[PDB]
Amino acid sequence: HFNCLGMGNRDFIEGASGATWVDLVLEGDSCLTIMANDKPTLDVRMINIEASQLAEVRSYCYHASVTDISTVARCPTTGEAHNEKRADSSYVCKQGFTDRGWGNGCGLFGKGSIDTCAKFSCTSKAIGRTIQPENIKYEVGIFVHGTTTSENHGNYSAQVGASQAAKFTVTPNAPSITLKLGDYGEVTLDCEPRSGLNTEAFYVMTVGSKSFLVHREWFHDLALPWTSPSSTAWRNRELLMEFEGAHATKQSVVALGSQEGGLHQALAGAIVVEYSSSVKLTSGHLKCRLKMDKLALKGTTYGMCTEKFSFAKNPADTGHGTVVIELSYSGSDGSCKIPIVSVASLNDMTPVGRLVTVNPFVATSSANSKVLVEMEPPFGDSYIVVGRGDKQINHHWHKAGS
Repeated sequence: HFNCLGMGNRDFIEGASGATWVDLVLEGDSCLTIMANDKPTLDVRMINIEASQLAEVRSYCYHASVTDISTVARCPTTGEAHNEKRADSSYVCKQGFTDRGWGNGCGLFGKGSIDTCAKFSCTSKAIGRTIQPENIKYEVGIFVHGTTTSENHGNYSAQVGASQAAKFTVTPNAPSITLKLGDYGEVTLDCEPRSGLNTEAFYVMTVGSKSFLVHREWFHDLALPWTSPSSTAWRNRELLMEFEGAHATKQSVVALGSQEGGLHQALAGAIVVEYSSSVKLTSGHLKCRLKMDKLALKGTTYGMCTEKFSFAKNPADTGHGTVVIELSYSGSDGSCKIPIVSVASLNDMTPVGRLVTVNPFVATSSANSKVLVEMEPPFGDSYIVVGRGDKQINHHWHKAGS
């Protein structure tokens, strides 16, 4: 998806009268149509963002498993108990004391030392990763509103074969690019990619099948056990475990409940990203300058088409205050310019609309060729009028207000 027709989110920019630069902000779910006097109309849209080489930072356990409990006890005054599970890193251990006497195995009375261990296993974890900024790629599409049909308007191969479209990537290393556009000229797009998706504010956090963009702030004060690529064991395991009251030589150890639910109140509540060895997202923005001084019109030279047109597709509402039609030209004198205006009444044929497809034309000498035309009609009732004199055709159009 590289141009605007059919997109549900669309914005219209009026380039200044005679300006050589145009500032843009490309919304990742949107499309810009830029119009300016004496210039062909352009669509530009941010297609997606891409980051490839993600480093790992830290993982959090939100559901722990407590298994294989064991206690070593000692009689009062005989020293500190040492449980040998302390030589095993997957065990968490805590010292303690219990009441001891003749009734539970000791010859003296008083506090006897105990050492209780339990195995800590992680059952499900949220793993966070980092994007280095040198590895973000913005995919951007550009389209110039030349001759198109209903079928090929969104076909990328057709439009790039007619030199009317380009997909290109901008990176922090290559923030500018010039593309040629056939006899329409060229445009240069100068972007700001490191200040588009600020990779220093965020982590990518994979939870099960999905991943998210999370504030590093929130990711750091997660009161959960954690690991990192180089660490030997889970750390701070104890905030998912309860050492229960010790009695003689026994002590119970349980895990707390899963925090899986409590992790989904956050991330509600966060930007989803597609993750498959490389992270893809369409949400986001890119700030660009578009240079248009070497962009010029093609057409103007040509004569007007002489023969009758017909409506190959009746006008349809595009959803953004414009209507799109497809014409069929019965004539053979192409290449010729299409006579198409928007009039408010058929007796007062003063033009009142405005063409989005500026300078629409039939490119070929073949008869019954099809041309698509996008127009911005005035509010209320109007007519789309194609052709002159007895070759003329019209279609009523209504554009509602509210």
